[PDB]
Amino acid sequence: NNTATLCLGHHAVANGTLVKTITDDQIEVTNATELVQSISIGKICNNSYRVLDGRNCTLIDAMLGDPHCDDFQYENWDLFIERSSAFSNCYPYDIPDYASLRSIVASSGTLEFTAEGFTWTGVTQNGGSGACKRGSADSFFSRLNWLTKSGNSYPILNVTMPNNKNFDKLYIWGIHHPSSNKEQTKLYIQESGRVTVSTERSQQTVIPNIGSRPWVRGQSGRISIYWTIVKPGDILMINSNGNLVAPRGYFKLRTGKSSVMRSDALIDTCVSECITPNGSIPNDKPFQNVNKITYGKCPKYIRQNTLKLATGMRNVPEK
Amino acid sequence: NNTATLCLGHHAVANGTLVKTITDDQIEVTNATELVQSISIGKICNNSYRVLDGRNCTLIDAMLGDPHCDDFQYENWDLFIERSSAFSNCYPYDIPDYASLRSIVASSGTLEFTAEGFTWTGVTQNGGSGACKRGSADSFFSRLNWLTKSGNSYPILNVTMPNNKNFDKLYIWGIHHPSSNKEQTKLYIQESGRVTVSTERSQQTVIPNIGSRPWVRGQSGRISIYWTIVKPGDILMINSNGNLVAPRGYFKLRTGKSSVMRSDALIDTCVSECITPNGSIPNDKPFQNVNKITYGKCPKYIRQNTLKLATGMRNVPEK
Amino acid sequence: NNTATLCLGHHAVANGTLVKTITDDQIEVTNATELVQSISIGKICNNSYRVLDGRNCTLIDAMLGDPHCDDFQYENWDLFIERSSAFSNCYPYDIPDYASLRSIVASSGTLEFTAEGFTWTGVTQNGGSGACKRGSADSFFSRLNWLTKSGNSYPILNVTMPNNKNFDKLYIWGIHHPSSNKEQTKLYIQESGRVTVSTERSQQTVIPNIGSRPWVRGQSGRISIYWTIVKPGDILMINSNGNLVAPRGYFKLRTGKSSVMRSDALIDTCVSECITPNGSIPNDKPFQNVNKITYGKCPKYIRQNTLKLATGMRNVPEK
Amino acid sequence: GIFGAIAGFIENGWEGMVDGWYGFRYQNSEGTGQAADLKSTQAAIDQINGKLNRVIERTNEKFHQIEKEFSEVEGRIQDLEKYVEDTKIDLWSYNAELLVALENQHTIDLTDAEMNKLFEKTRRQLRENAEDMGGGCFKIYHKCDNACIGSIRNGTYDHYIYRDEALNNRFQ
Amino acid sequence: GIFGAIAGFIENGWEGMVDGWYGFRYQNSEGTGQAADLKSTQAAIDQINGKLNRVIERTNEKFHQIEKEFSEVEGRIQDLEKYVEDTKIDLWSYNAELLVALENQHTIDLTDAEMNKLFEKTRRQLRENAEDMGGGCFKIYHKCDNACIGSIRNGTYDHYIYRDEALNNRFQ
Amino acid sequence: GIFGAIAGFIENGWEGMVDGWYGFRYQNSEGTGQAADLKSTQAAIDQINGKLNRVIERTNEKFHQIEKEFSEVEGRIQDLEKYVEDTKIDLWSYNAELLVALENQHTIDLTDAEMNKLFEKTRRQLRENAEDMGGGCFKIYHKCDNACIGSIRNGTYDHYIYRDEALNNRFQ
Ligand SMILES: CC(=O)N[C@@H]1[C@@H](O)[C@H](O[C@@H]2O[C@H](CO)[C@H](O)[C@H](O[C@]3(C(=O)O)C[C@H](O)[C@@H](NC(C)=O)[C@H]([C@H](O)[C@H](O)CO)O3)[C@H]2O)[C@@H](CO)O[C@H]1O
Repeated sequence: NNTATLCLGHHAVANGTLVKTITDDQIEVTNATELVQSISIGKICNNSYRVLDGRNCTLIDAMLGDPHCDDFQYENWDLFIERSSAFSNCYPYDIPDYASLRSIVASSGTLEFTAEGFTWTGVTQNGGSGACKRGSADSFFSRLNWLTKSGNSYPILNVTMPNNKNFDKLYIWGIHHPSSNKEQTKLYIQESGRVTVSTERSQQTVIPNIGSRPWVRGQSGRISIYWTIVKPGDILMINSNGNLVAPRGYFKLRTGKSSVMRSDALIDTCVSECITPNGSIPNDKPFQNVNKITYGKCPKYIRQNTLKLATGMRNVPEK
Repeated sequence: NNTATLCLGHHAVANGTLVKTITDDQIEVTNATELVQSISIGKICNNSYRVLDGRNCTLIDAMLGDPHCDDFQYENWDLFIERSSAFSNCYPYDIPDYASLRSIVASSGTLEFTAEGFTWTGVTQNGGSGACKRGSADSFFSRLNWLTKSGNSYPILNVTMPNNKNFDKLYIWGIHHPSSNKEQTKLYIQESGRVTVSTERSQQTVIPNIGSRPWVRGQSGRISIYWTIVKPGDILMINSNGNLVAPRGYFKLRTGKSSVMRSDALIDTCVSECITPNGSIPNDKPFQNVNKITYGKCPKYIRQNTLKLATGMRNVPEK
Repeated sequence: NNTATLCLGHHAVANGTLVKTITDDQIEVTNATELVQSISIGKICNNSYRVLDGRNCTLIDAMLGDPHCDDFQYENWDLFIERSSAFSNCYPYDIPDYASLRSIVASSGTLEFTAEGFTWTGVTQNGGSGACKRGSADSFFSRLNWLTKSGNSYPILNVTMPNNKNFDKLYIWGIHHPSSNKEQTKLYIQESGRVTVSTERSQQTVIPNIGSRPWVRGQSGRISIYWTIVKPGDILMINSNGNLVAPRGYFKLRTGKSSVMRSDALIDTCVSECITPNGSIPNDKPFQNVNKITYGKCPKYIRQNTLKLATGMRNVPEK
Repeated sequence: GIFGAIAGFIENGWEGMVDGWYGFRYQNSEGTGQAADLKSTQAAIDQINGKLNRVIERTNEKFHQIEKEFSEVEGRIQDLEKYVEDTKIDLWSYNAELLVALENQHTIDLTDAEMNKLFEKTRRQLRENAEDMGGGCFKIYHKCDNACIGSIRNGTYDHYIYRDEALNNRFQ
Repeated sequence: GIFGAIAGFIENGWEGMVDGWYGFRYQNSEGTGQAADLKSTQAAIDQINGKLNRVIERTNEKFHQIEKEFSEVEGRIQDLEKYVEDTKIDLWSYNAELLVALENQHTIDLTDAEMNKLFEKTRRQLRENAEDMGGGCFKIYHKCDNACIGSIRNGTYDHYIYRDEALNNRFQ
Repeated sequence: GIFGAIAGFIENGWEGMVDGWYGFRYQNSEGTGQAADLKSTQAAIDQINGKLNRVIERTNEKFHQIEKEFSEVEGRIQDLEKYVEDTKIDLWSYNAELLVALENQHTIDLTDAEMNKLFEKTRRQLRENAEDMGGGCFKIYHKCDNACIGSIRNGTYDHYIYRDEALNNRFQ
């Protein structure tokens, strides 16, 4: 004996997985790993971030101060969850550029409220309504204040509230729209209503509109909600002669990392640093096909439901 | 012979083609194929998609119902072509947020019109003008309805149109702007004009303006075009007291695959699944430099007008 | 000797540089080069481009013609530099859609002013104020013209300034907001003032508002600034019965390569084709981490502060 | 792959071989055998571990983003908000597809190479004591038991010892 | 080429070769001839057609989008609509350029590798019956008529048959 | 690299070599010398300059863009402006990070392949007058002075001249 035979080679596996390459569309390798997060947990986790269940309240209803949203008067959040089963159980209201106001409150990430004693001379405060019951008796949005004529006349109101603080003050206010012509002179005396909120930088003048609207829990009127931000040093000034929905104070704006999301998912105890409308997902992968709406330390959404990254050589089994 | 020579090698060609790589800015290869679709047919194709030529009508002129756009009363499209050679031959008008209405009508991709019998009490209908001749005699937009005083007084109108259909109704309406103060009290009796369209979720109130505008085929006035979408279950409600340009009915909205495109090209019989302002192009290549505006199954636009992909080895001929 | 050894090798170094790869995160090569421009000169080079320091004037202050911005009446620029230490020393004004006007002027790249003769019958021109001194005596925005009643009455003015020129004219105009009800009848006689600019392709009607604003250098009133572009052939028309801030003429629009930049950077003599808010940077590296705001032939901004590019083989020294 | 070792000049893989990614199969005086090579295996595993750690290093921490779903139809600005999110996703989708295409095409190549390297590293050891049969198989022309083949695995085969014997058996 | 075969140790290609991409030219007792290989030619054309199917015919379907051309100047939001479209065109243009670059650089490498694989394939057949002249050419040290070449072309050349003749011609 | 020459069968580089990227070393009847190989060094540095010219061939001129910083809080359209920019940055950040990774990987590959190309070129010249010692070293079996070594460096070594002596020294 005086010979040998040394041969070389590589391993193989029975079940090789398929992957995509520059050349071959479907090629089989010994192993792979998924880079697209396709599945989810099914419920939102709330140990990583402070998730606040919005319940039947929307972000703007809770902001205004709706009778059934008295729980969210001073509470704050990292993420707010608006439910599709949400209602507004107070006066019928609309907001031009609704989303802007919604976004500002969401980005702020809080609803704390510092009240301020305005000088309301010659008018009556705490104006209520039957279509906004705070328990049972008539009421109104807690952060707002419905003013009406005090006795025989309505004086041209004039108040100022200087910002001596070192942050952006957010005053929420509005204007009222009576149902009929008798009602303008009844509640507010003055024939032509008007409101003029103005800073040193800008102005906002609004005019009411007397006319019937659809039936909303016993009312054919409206209240157009507006808002005004005031910077450090800058001064607030309101100048109205009727139909003024006055502010009780201001919200504290902060440059935070807070947001809002429309979801109907369950929010139970667990840890997961990404959140989608279908609950939390693991952020170990770089990509995902769960949902385009994301919050927190999340992977990037893509159209594909799977992408296989080969983690082993080309499989070529025996015959 | 007790020997033999064996030389290996590769093929070559005289007229090669240059390509770009990671290293070489220009290197010659045996073969290449074009990835940039730089050329075009010069005419839009019409067998793949229903392409509808607007001609002298714009999308909104045909929508409103301009005398010269009686052809496009009930027609629908996949891609509507607005010509540069196009005019408005009716009452002088304008639209706040013109592009939004043009976009919603284009995405709707239809102009079928279901009329509705509104209860107009104390006002005359079917108002017309000399600047909007329908054949010969005076007329107006076919989907709008000019309301004026009937005799001695103009009453405060108050109609209601409930949506019992299960889709989004689009009511097109507007307001009239008289040229003079005499014309306000002449045509509409009431001194101050006003219009208030209001659904359950929102409210739109508009005020007219008495003043002289430029001379547009006789008329020194204007009509601002508005619109209001009404969801299933919601109810429509107008509250006016003069200057009301009433809606005849509603258009039928739908989430389709339709759009609108500005083009002065010829639409001749051919087949292609990609349309541009220049015409149709073949979508076999993945890129194109013809036009950034595209519609259908098209290749993406890029700044490059040519990209030679290598379909062969490096070319190196004989001496 | 009857034999010969013949070894092959490659060079190595004592202080190699680390880089990232597809496999290795920190692999050491002989030599690598930076691709992310991190440092800046600390000043804007104003030879590569005509850079104009606004100084204490904002681009809109100089446009209107603020007393302390008389230097910038005919001056043009490639890059206008707004400063943080800039003020508005004239009448208290605001602009709805402010940034839009700021963009149009900055993009045009010129404040050259061609004046025109308007027939202002029955009113007085060159109205001024104490909060806008031009040396000492009362003055106003040089390109605007404050009109008030002549003697006993304010006639309903109505002027036409046709565009016989072959370019886009940009007229600047506005509306005055008095502080009190006396002032409306004092200055403008007519009780309800109004301004109605209207081209052939659009209309812009505005209404003033009588009310107190904050104390701005004496004045408790406001002036809302507006603008109207007129295309070749199209005619300009104004129609007012009070509160008209008349246009002196028009600015020349042009599709230039100009822009505006907020900066407190020093502007000294040098040459550089990329200008940031931090000063110019060299445009030889493809990426930069100095600022996301840019002007000129600039590298693309990224979040990374350094990305080394191997310009040599793997380094392996002797033991 | 491109080097033509895996699924190239080597016929196929070995499912028997479970303790490594690469190795030898021999026939000698003390019967036949199989041995997985640890160095070349470990190398290829490190490169693929390196890829994983690079792709699975970071996921960006985002907070308040734009509205991507809507109830009502607004018109102008809602279309732009859709178009940004539509364009954003299309670009990342392509970035994901291209990445996984490049990576895997590179993965098959570096693994193919590590076969071709081990084959050559073994040719270079044997010198003129062994010829190349074909299909990744050497014909050694001398008596090499499991200790000798052991020196061929570890990288300590001294061809001088067996040279005279092997050069005799090749050319007689 | 990164393997150094095409435009490397092979001086140049043959314009006369019109029956394939790679091939053999030979001199022998029966004269001189040329023939193109079909296997190594096929492999290269399969990898190129593989790329060409991936890039081609995945054009996406897009319907209603934002406006990208404007008559009047609107300021704030118009600039954004242009900017988003500007951002889209730049990123896709980059991607297109990067794709084309990587594909072409890989196209030259796989066509280069194939040439090199066909060479080592031939060496392996010839065992100790032929030396490496240079220029990718082989000196076969025995009489090799067209039948002997035909066998080499089809991968059925048996070196044992011609060993004793060749091995003697190489060493005397 | 992937070719396993640099940081491979060539155990380490040469800090002594200061006049080239790849070169030779030797020992013979006229002492012991070192000598760079320029053609390989020139092939290496041309490609790297190619990459660096391709990366540095354009910086897109850009003028009036959207506002990327704000003072007040506006709401809807301000988010979209921040989002469009934030999206744009992330995508370029990726494009920059991948480019670096791919390019650097290719750099270590093409530098390695050139090291190997030179080795196979030098082998091919020697023919049967030298055997691979391993470590990236040959052993020539005849007296090869600097005149002899010089012919190899300049690609002009005739094996026939030294065949008999070497072929006799290898097998006796
Ligand atoms: C506390 C007190 O006693 N105050 C009054 C004080 O109001 C008043 O001062 C004048 O007030 C009027 C408004 O009624 C103007 O505001 C005056 O400002 C001037 C100015 O800017 O210099 C005069 C100028 O001629 C005016 N120009 C025009 C075209 O009207 C402007 C203009 O009216 C307004 O400013 C715009 O709102 O104002 C201001 O001096 C004085 C004099 O009545 O008496 C004090 O007792």
